[PDB]
Amino acid sequence: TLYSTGRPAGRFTLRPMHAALIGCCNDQPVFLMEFYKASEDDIGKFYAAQPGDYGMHLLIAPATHPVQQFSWQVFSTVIDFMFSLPEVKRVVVEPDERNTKIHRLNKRAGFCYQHTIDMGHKTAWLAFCQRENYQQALLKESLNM
Amino acid sequence: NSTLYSTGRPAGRFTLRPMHAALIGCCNDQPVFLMEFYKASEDDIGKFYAAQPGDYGMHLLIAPATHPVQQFSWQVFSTVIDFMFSLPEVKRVVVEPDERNTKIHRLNKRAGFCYQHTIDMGHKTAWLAFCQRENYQQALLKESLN
Repeated sequence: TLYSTGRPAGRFTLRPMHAALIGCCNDQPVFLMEFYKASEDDIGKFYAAQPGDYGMHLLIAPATHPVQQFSWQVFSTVIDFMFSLPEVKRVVVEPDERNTKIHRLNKRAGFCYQHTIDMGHKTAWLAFCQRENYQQALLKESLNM
Repeated sequence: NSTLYSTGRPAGRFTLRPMHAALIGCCNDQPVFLMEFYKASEDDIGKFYAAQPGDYGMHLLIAPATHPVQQFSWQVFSTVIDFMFSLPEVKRVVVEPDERNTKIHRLNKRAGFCYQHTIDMGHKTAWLAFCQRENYQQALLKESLN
């Protein structure tokens, strides 16, 4: 197990299925995360991918036990992990423009949306996050407004 | 089906089912606490004050934390109180904590319990303390703010 932290729902951890990580709450698996370097992935074809650019895909299993704010706790765990690695300079994501739930999460974490791209299988938004705006969003979250 | 009460909290879905005088408490279908639930008039406590019609008390025991979860005691405690106040026969909650049990006193106070006086019950020195809906509801408003 690579990483752990505490949230309201319980203790979140990450263990390798490094490029595909299983995520658990209280030792129960509840999400999959794919973790890639931007340079070597499809997304690297649509912009000038830099050294330090990493992306992620995230899948959250359906909720038998429906727990408030669970998506935000997963998402923020994932980002906190990526930013715990000093080689990760910037997080790049390519959410499908229709996937409204992931855009809410992205924006809450300080992601900046650049422009849409057509990747053939989907139209995506290209969006970035660095530590500065992420840490500021964490401060927003702790101020409870 | 055997569930008498359920409510949602940050840690998950909380439920109560019979083990009604002994109830088991679960979070996301995992048992995590025992509550004994008695009418004050008929209990050892009734011998130390003028127990009224409407007076109910209880005892709460919380299992060891396999996974420690933020604010869990308060979510359990508060579920227990919300449950007691969901019963229209319960006019007043009466508690008799040991004067040394500092953890339960924080919980009681945070839910708007008013401490009356100490009582030597033989096996312990306890505080007698009451809660009615008015001050509990106000404590719930406090929690929902910050």
